[PDB]
Amino acid sequence: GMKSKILIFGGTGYIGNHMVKGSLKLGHPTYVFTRPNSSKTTLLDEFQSLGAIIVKGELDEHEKLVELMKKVDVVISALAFPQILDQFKILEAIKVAGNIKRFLPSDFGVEEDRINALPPFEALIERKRMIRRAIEEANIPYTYVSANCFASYFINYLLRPYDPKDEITVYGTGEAKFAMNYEQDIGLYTIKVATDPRALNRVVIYRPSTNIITQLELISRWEKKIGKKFKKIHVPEEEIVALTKELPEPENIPIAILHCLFIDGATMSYDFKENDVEASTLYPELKFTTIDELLDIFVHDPPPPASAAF
Ligand SMILES: NC(=O)C1=CN([C@@H]2O[C@H](COP(=O)(O)OP(=O)(O)OC[C@H]3O[C@@H](n4cnc5c(N)ncnc54)[C@H](OP(=O)(O)O)[C@@H]3O)[C@@H](O)[C@H]2O)C=CC1
Repeated sequence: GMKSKILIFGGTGYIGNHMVKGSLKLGHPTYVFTRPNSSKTTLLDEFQSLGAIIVKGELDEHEKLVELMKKVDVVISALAFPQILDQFKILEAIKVAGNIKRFLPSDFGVEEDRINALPPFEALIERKRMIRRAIEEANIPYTYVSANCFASYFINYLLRPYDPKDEITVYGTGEAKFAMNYEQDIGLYTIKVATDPRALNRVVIYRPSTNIITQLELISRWEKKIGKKFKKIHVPEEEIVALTKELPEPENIPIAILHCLFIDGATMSYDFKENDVEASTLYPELKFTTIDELLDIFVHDPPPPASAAF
């Protein structure tokens, strides 16, 4: 009906698939752009059975992109770090088509315009800032989503729940706060804000009050959930910093990210600005899965671990 048509790049991705599923659940005609040689064949079949329109192609196909843009209203990019500047290909098509009502670039993490990180990671988020500046320069309607930490991703990373080891690594003092959200919810809320006028040309942050915690508190709550105690092994902050200067790329990137999220506490180091929009306050019919509910999911049916591409 009146539902805006949504085009998603990287829809077969770790976070992208939750955006495709959320879009279809909400009744939006959904277009998924995917490479001709992608191995996400079974996933695409699932998307298709759910009503998605699959479009195979390369980002280098400028004409194809423009013709596709003319058929949709909203564009969401969930491309990975290695492809951040390749989003300029998407932006160029958006500009030529001229009918796009909202563009959401691939942010979905820290709020890069108000925080800084160690060189390995700083260089990467600067690429995301470059996309934002180009969007603003061209007056393209947008929504910048700071999703904070992907919960399943980092619960797996920090707790290694599938590992019967008796020790757990703690980065720094472990007292830094961070916010983490369930991937499925990040996907659903992202589709919602993409058409919500309250999110037009604004920074939307996902920071539900039930999802703020420290490494030490997460470990304590997990121990209670499974009835086991762990020996906490700390890696001093000055030690983490050294690694980012010697460990080569891409090995030093994850380390730099860990420092940003869990030592500097970048997702919780600032107060909201006048024009910021915290998403959990937007829809009374919805709510973010809480940390306790997340731990229950890991007890009953834990999702597999993942490693981002760098
Ligand atoms: N906040 C957090 O905790 C985290 C944030 N992130 C962020 O989420 C966003 C997406 O990350 P993530 O979901 O891990 O991305 P993925 O690594 O899952 O990649 C997304 C999609 O990109 C497409 N793709 C891969 N390589 C290429 C290429 N060479 N050319 C064109 N398309 C390509 C693939 O789709 P196909 O095969 O269909 O072409 C792929 O499924 C990023 O901005 C990332 O920084 C990610 C992890 C954690």
